Amino acid sequence: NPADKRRRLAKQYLENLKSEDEYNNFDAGDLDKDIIASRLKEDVAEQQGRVFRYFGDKLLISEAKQSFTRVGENNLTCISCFQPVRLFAYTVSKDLQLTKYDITDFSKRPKKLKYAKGGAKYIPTSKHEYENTTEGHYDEILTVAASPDGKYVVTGGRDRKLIVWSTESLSPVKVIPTKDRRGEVLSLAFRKNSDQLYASCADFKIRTYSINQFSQLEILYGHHDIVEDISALAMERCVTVGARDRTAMLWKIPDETRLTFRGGDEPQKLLRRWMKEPLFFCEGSIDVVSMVDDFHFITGSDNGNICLWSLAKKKPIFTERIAHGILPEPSFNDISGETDEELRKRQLQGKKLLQPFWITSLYAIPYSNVFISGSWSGSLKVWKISDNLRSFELLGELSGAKGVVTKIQVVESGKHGKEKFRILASIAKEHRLGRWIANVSGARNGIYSAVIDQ
Amino acid sequence: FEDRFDAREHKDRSNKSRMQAMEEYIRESSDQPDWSASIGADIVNHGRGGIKSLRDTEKERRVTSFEEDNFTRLNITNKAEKRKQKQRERNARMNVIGGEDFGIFSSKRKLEDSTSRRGAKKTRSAWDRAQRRL
Amino acid sequence: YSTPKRPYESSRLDAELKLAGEFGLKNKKEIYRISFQLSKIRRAARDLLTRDEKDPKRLFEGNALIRRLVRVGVLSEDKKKLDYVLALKVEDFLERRLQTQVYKLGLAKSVHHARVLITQRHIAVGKQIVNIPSFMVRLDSEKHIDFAPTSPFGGARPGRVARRNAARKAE
Amino acid sequence: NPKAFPLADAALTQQILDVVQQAANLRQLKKGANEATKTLNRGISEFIIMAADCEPIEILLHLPLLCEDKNVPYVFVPSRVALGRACGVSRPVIAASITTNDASAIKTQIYAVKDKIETLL
Amino acid sequence: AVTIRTRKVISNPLLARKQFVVDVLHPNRANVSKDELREKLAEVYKAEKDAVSVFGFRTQFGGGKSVGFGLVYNSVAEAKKFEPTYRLVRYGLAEKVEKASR
Amino acid sequence: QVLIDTNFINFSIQKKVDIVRGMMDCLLAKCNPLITDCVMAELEKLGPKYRIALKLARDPRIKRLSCSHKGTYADDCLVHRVLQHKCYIVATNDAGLKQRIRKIPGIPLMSVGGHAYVIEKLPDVF
Amino acid sequence: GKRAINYQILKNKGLTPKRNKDNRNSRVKKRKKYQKAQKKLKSVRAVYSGGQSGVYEGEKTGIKKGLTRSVKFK
RNA sequence: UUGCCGUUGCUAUGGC
Ligand SMILES: [Zn+2]
Repeated sequence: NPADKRRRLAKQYLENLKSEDEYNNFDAGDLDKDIIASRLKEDVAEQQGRVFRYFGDKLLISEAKQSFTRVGENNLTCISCFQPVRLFAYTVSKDLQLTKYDITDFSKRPKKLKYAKGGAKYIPTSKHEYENTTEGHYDEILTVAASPDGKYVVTGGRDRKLIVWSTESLSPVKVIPTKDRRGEVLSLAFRKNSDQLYASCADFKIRTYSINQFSQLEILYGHHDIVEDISALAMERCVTVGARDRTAMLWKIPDETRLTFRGGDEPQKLLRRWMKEPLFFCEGSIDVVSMVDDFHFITGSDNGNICLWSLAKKKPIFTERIAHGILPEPSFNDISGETDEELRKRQLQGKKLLQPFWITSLYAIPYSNVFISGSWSGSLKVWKISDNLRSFELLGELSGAKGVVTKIQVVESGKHGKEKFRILASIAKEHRLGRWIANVSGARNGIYSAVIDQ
Repeated sequence: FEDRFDAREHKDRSNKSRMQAMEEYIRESSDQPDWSASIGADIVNHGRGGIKSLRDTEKERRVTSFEEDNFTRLNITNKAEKRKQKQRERNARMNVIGGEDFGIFSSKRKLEDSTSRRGAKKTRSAWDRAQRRL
Repeated sequence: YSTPKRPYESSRLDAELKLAGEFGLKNKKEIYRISFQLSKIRRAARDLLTRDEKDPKRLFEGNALIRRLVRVGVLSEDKKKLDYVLALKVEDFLERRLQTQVYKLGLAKSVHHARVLITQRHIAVGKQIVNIPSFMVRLDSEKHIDFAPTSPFGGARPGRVARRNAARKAE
Repeated sequence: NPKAFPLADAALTQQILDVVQQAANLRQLKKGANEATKTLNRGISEFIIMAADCEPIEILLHLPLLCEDKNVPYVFVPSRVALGRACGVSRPVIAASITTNDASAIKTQIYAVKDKIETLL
Repeated sequence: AVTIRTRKVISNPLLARKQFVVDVLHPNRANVSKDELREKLAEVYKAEKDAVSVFGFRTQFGGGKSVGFGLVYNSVAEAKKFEPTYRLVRYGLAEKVEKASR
Repeated sequence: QVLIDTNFINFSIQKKVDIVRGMMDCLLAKCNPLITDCVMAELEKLGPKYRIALKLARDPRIKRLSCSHKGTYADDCLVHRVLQHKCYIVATNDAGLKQRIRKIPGIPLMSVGGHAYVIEKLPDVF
Repeated sequence: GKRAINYQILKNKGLTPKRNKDNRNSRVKKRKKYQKAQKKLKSVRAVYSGGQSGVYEGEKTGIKKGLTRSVKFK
């Protein structure tokens, strides 16, 4: 048995490498490095923070105050929020408008404050990739990001620019182009409690910036498709996911190194695993992330998977195969064009062309026990991760959001044992990158806010 | 007779048996990721050198760790550099093709003699091999 | 490298003619270098076939050899057998160099345009500008071959000929 | 036998869609039904992908007859939305075609997908 | 615009000092510009501009980053005590020449 | 795929080279050796002195073609079926057949020389 | 007043034949002897050029009804 | 509670 001989010889090999618990167990170099550890400074940014907010089953779920404030902007795309240590929120749309909200009036719907709308006036007079230093967006703003301190919001989209606006007036303070032709930005994330931005640009590139210095730190390379989502916490690590290469990478940005995590679910072995006694299959494209803590994260796929990954395992720890359902099959009055229902039913091939909803938004509350998933099934899902950190489980649903969920994130309130949050979710009737979405089933372009309690 | 303090027998060797085929199989079946670089950052002289091998980037990581750890630049020490840098780069452009060293496939060194086929757990009894299984 | 056995037979001359013309090579030393180390590679894989199944050398050095050949990119992901290392040959190795790859990705109009782009530093894989044409890109650096951002074919400031013509036409 | 008969399963579908995305980046993909039939009657096509769930189905079933005439492999992907997303455009496509090229950096991948869908067909 | 990153900041009370490694970031600039770097370091930390010092600069290939070794003092007098004389000649105020004979 | 003839087999056994292993370490590739029925007829007609050569040509690793002509002239059969198709290596040691094969173009020629096989008109051997 | 040396005393290329601009570069010579070779290959074989370009105009060069350029067996 | 437009509430919904 050749793989048995491989495992056996590898075991003998590791035993021989060990060859080349007592009462005294102290090692001189380890305790010397621990003396240097006692000598050093800056136990602030580099907390390898584990899950210290265990509250998944604690708070209420089923009776949230859900207000779906519809807004008149075609296809809202992103949502950025802010809390100091009054709270503002930000939305941005495919109609080239950024909009500031106040959200701190917690028991009611948010309040519009200020527009900032680019348009055809901001097309540059050059068509030349480094004099892209205009003051507004002329194409398809895809992402906003508020500063952790709140001086600025920074936004960008398919016009390959980063425009950083002031908070108090929504004015463009600085323009930083991405200096090449395909340099469309797709996701932005500040590292927490900082002034450092991580943008993920479709050149298979990740750009980093210091916003209050108007400088770019480091460009870091290495995905294989467009870097569709990004996520960061207080550590200088980052977690990006490229779309169709089906890998999620995490980046030690000062070292400029990474850990890659591929997928790897196969319907052959999965249907055999069920065949030991079923509509589930392989993977299209890993789409969204959120780093839950500094040892784990969660990925949202294109076949409706939500997966939970550790920092110490290439293959994922936990899967959840169907997370928002399978799409309604196309009707017999809109598949075939024959006359009889028998042939128009034969043109469905049974179950072979039922496609699942793909999770287009995922948000893990940082270091907490609970994350929120959203797609165009109409109902957001709330999941909590078990305390042994090897599984998660569906708590409840938030069914007042008709449309695609282009963004989810939460806003905190309450103290250490009694808490209430408003879950913002940007709702559109069209995916945040291309159109591709038919059967617009009662959708509206709005902000689904929910107020969850206890 | 009597004892005599032998650092060569309580010194960490771990290199007589470090074979790259076994280490590659362990990296394959490791189930924890591997700290690879952002892809352009590991080529060396605009491509005039190789990419860099895995042992060379391990050694580079060790040198920069020691470097930052006690605040000292390493030097251009003539005898050691005329040995190691020139012989190392010439066997690098000999055997390292595209970031992968193929020098081992051209080298007689028995795998199972030194690095496999355990010597301490040799199990030279039927009873000892029976107890080692069960 | 090393010279071949019969270096002047007409099949070898038409071989080197087709190779140097189809891949834009400068002399025979490119073919001879890459074929010398390919000879070492498949001379090793021949011995790995001449030993038997469940040999430790065969198991470990065989999957090591085919995995680092797949990661160089001359061998595809599905053929994970050791006889494909014998079926491997020299233009499978020099299709992997950066001049060939720049032309195939279409940043250049021919292999000679690719060679002069590379030697004039308009091409960077990943982070670093590569400037020698025989580079042997890998399967992960295959998709980050793009124009350098320090170059007028990227998005940078235009070169001396363009700016001197602009200045003289401004005069 | 349905009309959209030689459908691919999920592994072959993702192999097809990955090489479709790479050919779309390398300008070797002609996307859309009448561009596909144009390149099919011109003869520069290596295989055609039809999506088996558009709102009529004969709208692209016109293409298997053309592929049969000129001996070109044809395969049915079960999602027009995923096919358009792989094609890299902001709309669903119902048919696409991989044009022939010999200065193409993905020729081995295209040939492997051609062999897989031809043993299917 | 240059950019600054301190890492691994330890304190040496025996030498009355605080030392660290300096990732200096200059996209589309030449190099570190060490006096301007001492200015930027002396303003990100406290004032002591004749007590902040950097010595070990290595720029990586293709530019952009450079790793240096940063040590910052309190008390400019004890910085003059503890720093070596060649770095004092390089940056600060000391200048004693060697007697040129044989 | 390599077409063998009778003096190549005789020189292989006289020099103690295995057929498929000698071919493999000559070309550094996987070889399929082919005995045509006329080469086999010639080895059988060589008599009972050449029993060792005949039952080393009877080897399941050596595949075998089916020539369709009258007579057992292996040089004519090898020359015809190689100049028809140009997908064949010819392993031979006849001086006349070596001259015929190296006069027709694009056909590599293998021969027992010394203590291993040599190959000439194949331009990718290393 | 400095009687500087000139190029023929400096480089000392005494009495050479006229040589080739294509020989002054080893790469351009093999670019232009491969273009010559693959123009000669159209003479010996018939090269697959890429199929039918536009409308089928005709054979454009002639049709011989007497010549058969096919390999007979044995 | 918005680009319009409808039911509107004296606040929620649904069609482009
Ligand atoms: Zn015969």
